[PDB]
Amino acid sequence: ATNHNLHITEKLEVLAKAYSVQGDKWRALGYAKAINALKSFHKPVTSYQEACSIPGIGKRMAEKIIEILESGHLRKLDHISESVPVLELFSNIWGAGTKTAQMWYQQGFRSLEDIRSQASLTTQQAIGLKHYSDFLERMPREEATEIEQTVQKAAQAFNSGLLCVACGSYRRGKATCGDVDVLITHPDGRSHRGIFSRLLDSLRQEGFLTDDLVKGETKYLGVCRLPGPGRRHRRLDIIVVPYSEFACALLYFTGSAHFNRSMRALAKTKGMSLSEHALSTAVVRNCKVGPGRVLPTPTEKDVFRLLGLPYREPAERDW
DNA sequence: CGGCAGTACTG
DNA sequence: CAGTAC
DNA sequence: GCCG
Ligand code: NA
Repeated sequence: ATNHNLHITEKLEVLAKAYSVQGDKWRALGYAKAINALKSFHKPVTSYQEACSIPGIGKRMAEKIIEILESGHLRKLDHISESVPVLELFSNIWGAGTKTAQMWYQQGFRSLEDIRSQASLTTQQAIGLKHYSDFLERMPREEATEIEQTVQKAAQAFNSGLLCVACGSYRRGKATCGDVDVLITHPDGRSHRGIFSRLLDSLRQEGFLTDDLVKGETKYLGVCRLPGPGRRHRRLDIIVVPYSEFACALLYFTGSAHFNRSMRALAKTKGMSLSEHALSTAVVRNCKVGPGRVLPTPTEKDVFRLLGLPYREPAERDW
């Protein structure tokens, strides 16, 4: 359960991160998968041929693994553009991605203070910038509990039947959480409809929601802060789903993102697709001309079973 | 080589 | 539509 | 980046 390849994964991560901020999204993904594969390997990798037998690791990656193995270093790291750390700075701003980080850099911006004054910001980015440090800190698991509970108590005041579950890294049992995701549904047919808009206004007037980032029909991305002195602003999502979708949503929003991805790819090998909504039979084509059949999945286990896969609890889904 | 998810909001 | 994030 |  321990990473026997740490000195190697560290160097790789620096390189992946650089590709990521530069917007080389797919090469960065390739790196991420190789890195997870290395973290879970039963022992320190000791040969180029052993590295190649690992799924997610190919010639080029093995090459870099062995260089670090035998050198201690990765020459490539020495040739990353000086731009990278500023690109990373700017793209740590919620709502700012690689294109915006890049644009700002091309304009000569170099610090958050520059961005704050001299730069043009979307409404989302401004909320991101002003909560920049708060949003970078992981919060104690117990603060995730308070936040989730604040939502649940305000939710159940409208309909005591509503189920609220905190997902993401919280559900996966982490001691600290980067954000909170509160999934809400109702066991009955569908008493989840109608109360969303009212819950948010309640939480807002109450003082809990400080800023809105995205107001969707059934998904809310925003910012909360618990009552009291010295509280930090925390990133918060609320999703409302019909009961039929509870299992898939629970799975998706629990993630992790890497796990979700691997689950989609498996589903694909079995002629299926997996989304936050459903495990479904393949779609009708030409192109793309109709939905697949939805496969009933009351529980997460159902989803794993239908993919011919043993159930893995939330704590075992880092990837 | 192409796919690596599909969508949902904001502007 | 481009960009961003779930 | 990797994989079929
Ligand atoms: Na960001």
